Amino acid sequence: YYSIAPHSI
Amino acid sequence: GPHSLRYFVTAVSRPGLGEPRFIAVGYVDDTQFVRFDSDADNPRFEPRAPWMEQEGPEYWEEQTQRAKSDEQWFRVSLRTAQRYYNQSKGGSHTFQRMFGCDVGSDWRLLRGYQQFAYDGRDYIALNEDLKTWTAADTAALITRRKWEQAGDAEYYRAYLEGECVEWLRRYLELGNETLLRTDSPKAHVTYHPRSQVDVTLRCWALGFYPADITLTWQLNGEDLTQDMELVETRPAGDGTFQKWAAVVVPLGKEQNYTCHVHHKGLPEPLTLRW
Amino acid sequence: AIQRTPKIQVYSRHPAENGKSNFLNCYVSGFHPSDIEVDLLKNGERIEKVEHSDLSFSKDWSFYLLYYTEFTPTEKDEYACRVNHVTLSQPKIVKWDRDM
Repeated sequence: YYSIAPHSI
Repeated sequence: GPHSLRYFVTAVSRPGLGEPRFIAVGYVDDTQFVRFDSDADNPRFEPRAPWMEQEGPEYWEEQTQRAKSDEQWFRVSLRTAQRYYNQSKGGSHTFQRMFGCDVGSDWRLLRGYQQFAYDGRDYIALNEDLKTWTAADTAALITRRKWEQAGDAEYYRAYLEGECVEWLRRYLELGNETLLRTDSPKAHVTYHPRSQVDVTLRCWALGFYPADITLTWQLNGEDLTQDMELVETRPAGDGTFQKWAAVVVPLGKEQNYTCHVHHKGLPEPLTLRW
Repeated sequence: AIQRTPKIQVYSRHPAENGKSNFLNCYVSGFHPSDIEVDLLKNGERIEKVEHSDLSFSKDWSFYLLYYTEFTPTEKDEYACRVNHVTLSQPKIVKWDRDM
């Protein structure tokens, strides 16, 4: 299941 | 168990050619099962293992939108990284994500992963405590501060303990006919003339799964991992893996060299000679 | 900024027997950046029906790919893999050797 990255670097 | 779920996500900026390339692949142990390719004819999350073709359309729809969201994340992060390091806007750059979870004998979380890389080097990574971050340089310290203030470690930890681990069990049941197997390596030593003074002994390992294996040459107990050629473990293409290790030995002294194979499918490590 | 030279392996899926269909593999691994040219050659000519795995990478972030094609080996047919990468000054041709 793919995981969202909530905030960019 | 144990078992592992991993996603390997890559974005490559292409200035003057168009939007960044974006590709994500999913692995259960050493078996790929899903992919998203921004350069495909119809970019969409799709199965790459036969035991995934029985999922409903809402699985692929939700996974596709998550992948499309992450693609925008990579576009922003690539531009932000370019700015952080004050690099030219005309160069191609790479950003990589590597995340997933390990389950064990009883099928619960051993370790979660949230790793990030810029141009092939460590950038930031979630520590094993699933609470703190390790930044690779001072630019990544900016990122870490920002993610610490927002508490994103709790967002990732909730995924690692929830979705990552529960869906890994579901995958392990859908492909229980193939994923839980353990193929022992078929190993042997071959002989190849080299010169008038020495000869090449090549020790093969074939048809094994999973991919992790150890090949070692020894000369009368003492070990030879300095002097030997050892190629990377390679896929056969049918779901098993191969590897070999070779050593140059003087003529007439082949029987003094032994090859040792360690593998999860091997009750006792094999020791072979020519 | 950093560069990793690809390691190239050419081999068949099953032990080579003349007359029976097989698969010819060219495995490129441990390279960076990801742009790479890989072609399989039959007697020096590019094979068209070549498939390749989806781009993935290892724990050290280095990429790897597997190009493969169906072929029926003979005693005279020469096979090889041609790889070009920014780390290589010119394309590297690795011939298929039944013992490697």
